[PDB]
Amino acid sequence: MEKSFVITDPRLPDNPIIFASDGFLELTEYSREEILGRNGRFLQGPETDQATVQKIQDAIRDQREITVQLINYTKSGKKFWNLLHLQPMRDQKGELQYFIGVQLDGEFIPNPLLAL
Ligand SMILES: Cc1cc2nc3c(=O)[nH]c(=O)nc-3n(C[C@H](O)[C@H](O)[C@H](O)CO)c2cc1C
Ligand SMILES: [Cl-]
Ligand SMILES: [Co+2]
Repeated sequence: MEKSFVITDPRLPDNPIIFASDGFLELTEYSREEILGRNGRFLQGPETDQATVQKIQDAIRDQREITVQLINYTKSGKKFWNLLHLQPMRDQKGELQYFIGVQLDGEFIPNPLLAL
């Protein structure tokens, strides 16, 4: 699939998605029009590890890059492992301008090891 990413605007409330790639639409099965403005946690669901969610929240607060692997759900309810790479983007004035999150679909780290 084409590269899956979203870009959010941290200068607006709770990191709304302002751009979603064609690859993100294809991975997640959502249309662009129905994604724009939402927070990326819409992909989460029952099996998502809340301890991983909290690591993400802390990295965003700290404006630090992080990679986590977590369960996400397509629009039709199919589970997938998402290796999510979140990166703050600063402008030439040193000010936070975006976050970008790149999603790779796969159980890269086996769940029994992820859990240790
Ligand atoms: C740019 C960006 C992309 C994100 N992409 C995802 C994602 O693909 N899946 C997910 O479960 N959370 C994602 N999140 C995390 C989610 O939006 C939220 O920050 C955490 O769930 C903590 O509330 C993303 C966050 C940002 C800022
Ligand atoms: Cl957050
Ligand atoms: Co591909």
